[PDB]
Amino acid sequence: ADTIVAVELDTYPNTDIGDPSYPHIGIDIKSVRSKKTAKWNMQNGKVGTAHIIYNSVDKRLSAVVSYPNADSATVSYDVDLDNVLPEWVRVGLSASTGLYKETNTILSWSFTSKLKSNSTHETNALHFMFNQFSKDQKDLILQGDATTGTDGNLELTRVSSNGSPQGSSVGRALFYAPVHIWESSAVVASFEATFTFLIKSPDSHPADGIAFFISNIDSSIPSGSTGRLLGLFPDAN
Amino acid sequence: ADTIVAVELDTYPNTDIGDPSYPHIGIDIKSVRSKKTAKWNMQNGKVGTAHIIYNSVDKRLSAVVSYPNADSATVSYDVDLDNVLPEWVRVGLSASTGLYKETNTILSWSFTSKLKSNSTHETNALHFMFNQFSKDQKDLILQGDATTGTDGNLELTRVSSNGSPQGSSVGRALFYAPVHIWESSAVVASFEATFTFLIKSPDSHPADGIAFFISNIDSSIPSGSTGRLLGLFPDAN
Amino acid sequence: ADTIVAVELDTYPNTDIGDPSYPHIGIDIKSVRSKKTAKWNMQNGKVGTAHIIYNSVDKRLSAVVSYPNADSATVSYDVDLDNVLPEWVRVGLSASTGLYKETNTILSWSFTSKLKSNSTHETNALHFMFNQFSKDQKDLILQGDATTGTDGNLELTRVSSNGSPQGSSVGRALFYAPVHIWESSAVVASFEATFTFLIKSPDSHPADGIAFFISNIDSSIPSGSTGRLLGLFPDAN
Amino acid sequence: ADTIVAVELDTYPNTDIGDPSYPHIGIDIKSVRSKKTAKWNMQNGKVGTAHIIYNSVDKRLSAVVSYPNADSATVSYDVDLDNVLPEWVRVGLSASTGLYKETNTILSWSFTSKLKSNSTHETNALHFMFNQFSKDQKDLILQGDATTGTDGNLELTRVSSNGSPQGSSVGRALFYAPVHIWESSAVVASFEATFTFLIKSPDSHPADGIAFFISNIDSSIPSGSTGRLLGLFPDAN
Ligand SMILES: [Ca+2]
Ligand SMILES: [Ca+2]
Ligand SMILES: [Ca+2]
Ligand SMILES: [Ca+2]
Ligand SMILES: [Mn+2]
Ligand SMILES: [Mn+2]
Ligand SMILES: [Mn+2]
Ligand SMILES: [Mn+2]
Repeated sequence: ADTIVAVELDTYPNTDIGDPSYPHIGIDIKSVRSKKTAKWNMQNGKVGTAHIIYNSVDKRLSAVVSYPNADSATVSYDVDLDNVLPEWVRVGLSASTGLYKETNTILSWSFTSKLKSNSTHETNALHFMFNQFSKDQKDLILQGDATTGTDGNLELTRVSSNGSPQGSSVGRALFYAPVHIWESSAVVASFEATFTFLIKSPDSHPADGIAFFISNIDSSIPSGSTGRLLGLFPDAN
Repeated sequence: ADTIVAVELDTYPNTDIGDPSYPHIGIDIKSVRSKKTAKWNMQNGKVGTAHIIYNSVDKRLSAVVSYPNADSATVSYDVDLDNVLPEWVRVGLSASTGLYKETNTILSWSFTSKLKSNSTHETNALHFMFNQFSKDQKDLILQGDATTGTDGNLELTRVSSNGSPQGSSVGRALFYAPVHIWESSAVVASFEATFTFLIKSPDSHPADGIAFFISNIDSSIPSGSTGRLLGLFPDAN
Repeated sequence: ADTIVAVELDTYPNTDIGDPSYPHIGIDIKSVRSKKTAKWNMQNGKVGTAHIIYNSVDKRLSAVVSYPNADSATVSYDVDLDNVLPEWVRVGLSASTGLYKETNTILSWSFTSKLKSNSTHETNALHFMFNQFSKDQKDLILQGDATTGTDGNLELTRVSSNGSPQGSSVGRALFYAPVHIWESSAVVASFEATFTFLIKSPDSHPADGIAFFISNIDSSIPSGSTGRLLGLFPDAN
Repeated sequence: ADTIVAVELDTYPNTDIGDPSYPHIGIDIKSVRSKKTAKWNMQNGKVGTAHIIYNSVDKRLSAVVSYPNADSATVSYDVDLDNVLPEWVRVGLSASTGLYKETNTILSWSFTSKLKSNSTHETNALHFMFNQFSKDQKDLILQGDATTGTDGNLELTRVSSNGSPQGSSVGRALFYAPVHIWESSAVVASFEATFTFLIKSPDSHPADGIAFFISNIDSSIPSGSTGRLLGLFPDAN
């Protein structure tokens, strides 16, 4: 199967697969059963921003999520990603709905990867920033139900013509170019990712959440990865 | 055939297709017959740097090329690229040799594309910087004779095991991801490209040169585009 | 007196000093009498964005201004700034009111200056981005009526406790560090500036406007430069 | 006295103030007695590169130093800089010599500070990159023996006309603009610094080293801070 590292914004507590009894931010290393979570005071229908940072010196994957006029939630997990992920990866956004549902709308997404070598000319870099998505976004790979170009946004899960979210939906967007996250001469490897999201549900109990993920380059949506599996995992192991 | 816009560093004067009687920098719009050239005091075996700039407000494609301890050469041409190129493109480096030959070695290459919309969140961006090339550079498309990973460089044309350039060679490298250079809501579109190169020949008359180019995304090496055609053009029209 | 280069967003037509009979964007070289203007469909109370670009290859100072859901206005003027401005400058924002008035509120401001030399290690750069201004912004020089920290904004002209603009007010903010815009080894010098602004007036005829300017480092508010002189010029010559 | 946080490249072991018995990289928090060191295989007369990273989520100050064709040295120390440093600081480079001596030559220096707020428009940033230093570098504060413009380099300590280093010398360069490293609305604060250096001595035992430091804005060279005190500290406590 695929190799996955993800930061999850998990809107629905599935306590039988180790979720805490509240919406939470989590670090997922090859399992939907997060290695670390923190309470997340998710706001139905408010635009939020998530930040993800890592570097190969500290070997610590960290995330922060906030809303305007609100406190942040943060989570960190000590992991060496050179030991988890292959040398080349793709980076993406994933979302799902199940019998509970929500919009999984992405208004912006940026990513920066840097490899500094021991050469005097040391810096290797990739950066993209999306603030507008077009109907035909050729530098994204769209998987499952994901679409681009509605109000210049990326809709990771199915929305009817009237902004209403559909249940039992899964969709992903991967940046077209593979990303080099380890190189033999690199003395420092870093990455940062930012996305702004709008999770809106007509219901008191939205599901299931949004993840920023890093995968093997040929990564696809696992069968049956709607709902609690966030379009990342084939099962709940 | 392909649609090509290129800045050429043309090392060999072909006066029957309009080259001046010296090495020169030129702007090529859909023809190897440059729309503008400037004299270039090319240095056999010295590391050089070329810069290319454009923006959709000024509609002027400009290039500068220098060496350490030397004056620059510059050329500009008034062109609206929205009228020449499609909305999505690939960006690349091309080189050739013929019966005269040279190394077409790329030590570094960076590219930045920015689309600013009339949204308050206006900026869309792509950036890459290569200072080291690996044997397996998955974010480059290599065409014809181009290779990566010799001394951490990109060799656009065939070199023997002993750094010696081969004649009748053509090779290109395109960035894997397509680049969005026009968008309906963009109020300013800009791009800049930089590459450092080493053109070395055992001969007094090196050929044929290096080009930075922008093309339709499915662009390939035209048949018979060795030598004076720089791996860009099927003929000299 | 001071040496000034400015892009003006001029909200009030003073037809006796050459303004056109409408709000306009203009390029000012050492005179409030713009060298070039374009019609500007200014929107009372809407957040707008201005972009300013220049490079020493093209020697063309260009600006664009838009609002969400509106067309842009653009103006360009061929000028070599190496011939107008000294080698070191300060960059700033200026605004005024007179007997007619408006808020001159700056919500964000960014500036990037780059000097590329003919060295292999060629790039010299300055960049700042302000999205929040604090009550004590030590990296800004505030002149005249300018203040920082109200709603995290920069107020270039006097506002009462209730957001109401005061007449006969002039204020400027300069970035604390001097900026190097020419260097003897530079082969390309570029700069870009962006600011988002909110110009709001209880009146049908707001005055007087906002300017992005570049000056000698010791630049101060000229005496009597309220109203039509935009805090830039001592007189209307 | 001043408040100092520094990464030291300490070329001379002073074992009575806790140096290890070899050249080393260290993290200094308000004391020349490093909180953490690592062995550094310093190369007399070779150009080296140091990288320094920190963020307020991880609260870990990390450095790496290498040469071309050599392994890196790295050191990290868990510290919250919001608890050590004031909200506004200046960033600089410091070097010294004593009865043992070396050149303390800086060929390039870059710094990036970012404060991300919980606003949708969240990013505040400062960046500079120096690859060439001019005789009159108005955006640097030079203290003690530091000079700019010899071979386009920054010489932190006295060099005779013939590149020969002088003993008993101390010099610093601070970026002119104060840097905002904490803000009440910031959800993530990060900084990175890079400098390339050339430490050359006619002697088998060079002294005393180079430091990247962060200080109170009015920071000056302490009396008697030549040699082992690196121009940072008034004493060895
Ligand atoms: Ca869940
Ligand atoms: Ca030719
Ligand atoms: Ca006017
Ligand atoms: Ca020591
Ligand atoms: Mn969970
Ligand atoms: Mn030619
Ligand atoms: Mn005017
Ligand atoms: Mn020490």
